[PDB]
Amino acid sequence: NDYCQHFVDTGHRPQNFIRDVELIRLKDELIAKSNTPPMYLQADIEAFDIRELTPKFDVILLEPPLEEYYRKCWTWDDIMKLEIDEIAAPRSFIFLWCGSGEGLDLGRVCLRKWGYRRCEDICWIKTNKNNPLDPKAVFQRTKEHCLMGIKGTVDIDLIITEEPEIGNIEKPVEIFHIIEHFCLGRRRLHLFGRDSTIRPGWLTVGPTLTNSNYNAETYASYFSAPNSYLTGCTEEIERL
Amino acid sequence: LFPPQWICCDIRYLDVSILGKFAVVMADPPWDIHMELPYGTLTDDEMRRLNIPVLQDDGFLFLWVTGRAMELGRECLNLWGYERVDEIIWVKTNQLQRIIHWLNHGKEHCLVGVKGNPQGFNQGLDCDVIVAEVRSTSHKPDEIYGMIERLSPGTRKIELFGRPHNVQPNWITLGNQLDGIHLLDPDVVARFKQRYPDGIIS
Ligand SMILES: Nc1ncnc2c1ncn2[C@@H]1O[C@H](CNCCNc2ncnc3c2ncn3[C@@H]2O[C@@H](CO)[C@@H](O)[C@H]2O)[C@@H](O)[C@H]1O
Ligand SMILES: [Mg+2]
Repeated sequence: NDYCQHFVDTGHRPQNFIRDVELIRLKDELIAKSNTPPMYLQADIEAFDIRELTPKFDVILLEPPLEEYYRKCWTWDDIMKLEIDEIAAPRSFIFLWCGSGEGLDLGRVCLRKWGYRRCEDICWIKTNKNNPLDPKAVFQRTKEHCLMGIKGTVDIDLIITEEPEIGNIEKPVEIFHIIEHFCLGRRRLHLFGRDSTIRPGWLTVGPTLTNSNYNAETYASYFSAPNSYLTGCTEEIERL
Repeated sequence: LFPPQWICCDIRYLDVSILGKFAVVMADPPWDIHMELPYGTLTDDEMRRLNIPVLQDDGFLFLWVTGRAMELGRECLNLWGYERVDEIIWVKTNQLQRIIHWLNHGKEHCLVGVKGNPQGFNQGLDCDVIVAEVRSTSHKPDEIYGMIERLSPGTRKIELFGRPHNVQPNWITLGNQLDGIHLLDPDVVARFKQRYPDGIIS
C-alpha cells in the first residue's frame, strides 16, 4: 500500500495509518520525587538580561513564537541574538523548536553559535484523522522539528499527535517526557513557556506569564550540596 | 528516452556534462560517517567537489542525510547552489505499520533543495512524511519516485549512487554497483561515444 498515493487521493496523511501511537514507571516516579517545585517568571525576553537567570542550566528548552505558527512573533534574527551560551552549564543540553521552514537551517546556526552540536533531530508528526502553503514549499508540511544539542563532554525521535486546532501553538507535552527520561540534570529552563506549560522540575520564563515566583537565591538553594550533581532520576539524599 | 537507463561508474571521475540537464536530481550518497562501513565511502571533500552544479538549471535536488550528514548535506546543498526548501521524513514501519546514541531512530531524512526558478511543477500535491516498510539495508522506499513524478511528470531525472533496484523510467541512474552501461536517449548516447570512444572512465 502506497500511503503517499493514498494521501493524494483521500487527504489522509500517511502518518494517520501508523499504529501503536517491564515498566519505565519507577523511573517516572524517581523523576517525580527529585523534581524541584515549579518556578516561573514573567519576563519580556527581548528587553531582558538573561544573565539574571542563575544558576547555569543543565537543560534549556527554547520555544520562540515563530511567525509561521500563526496562519509578538520572534524572527530567527531575534532568536540567534539571544545570549544562550551565558546561562548554559559547561556540560548541558538544548532542545530548540525550529518549526518546519527556514528554522531547520537557522536553528542549526543558533545551536552552533551558542556552542552546541546537534545529536538528535526529534520530529513532531501531526496526524489529521479528524480533518482529512509557504511560497517556497514543495510539499505540504505536516511536522515540526525539535533539535537536540549538546555542549561539553528508551525513547524514539518521533512524536505523533493529532494536528492541533488553528491558532493553538502548544507543543506536545511528550517533549517533556523525552527530556526528563534522559536524566540530564535538575536545572531545567523553558524559555518562552506559558502559564499552561508550567511544570514541576522546571523554571519557566516567558513574556505572557501572568504571575511570577522566581527568586534566584531560592532557586539555587534547590541544588546546593549535597544535591549539586543529581541527574533527576535518582533517590533523594537523606537529611537530619 | 523514457525507459530506465544507467551508467556503472565512479561518480567522482565520470564527466557528468555529457548527460544534459535534469528537472530533478536525487542522491543517497555514501557519506563518511565515522564507521567501518560495508561499502566504500566518499570523503567530505569529494562530496563537496561533485559536479552537481552542471546537472540542473532549474529544478529540485533530493538528498538523503543521516548523522552528521544532516549538517554536511546542508553544506553540500548550499555549495552546489541550492536553497533547502523542504525536508522529507520517511517513518520506517514493519509489515504491520509499527515503527521499527541518545534516542532510537524511527526515521530517515531527505533534504529538498531548489535551484533557479522551476516552473510548471505541481508543488503541494504530496506531504512531507512517508510511511513505508523497510526492505534491504540502506534501501530507500519506492514511494519517493511517485512523489517525484507527481511533482514533475514526464521530465528527465537523474539519480546518483543508485543501485540496480533504483532504476526507473524517466531516470538515468549512476552508481558503482550497477551492471554496465545501458543508454537509450540518443543525445546522451552520442555525447557518451564522443567523450568515451573506448567506453572507460578514468
Ligand atoms: N565513488 C563512487 N561512485 C559511484 N558509486 C559509489 C561510489 N562509492 C560508493 N558508491 C555507491 O553509492 C552507494 C551508496 N548508497 C548509500 C546506501 N548504502 C549502501 N549501499 C550499498 N550497499 C549497502 C549499503 N548499506 C548496506 N549495504 C550492504 O553492504 C553491501 C556490501 O556488503 C551490500 O551487500 C548491501 O546489502 C553504494 O552502492 C555504494 O557502492
Ligand atoms: Mg555572547
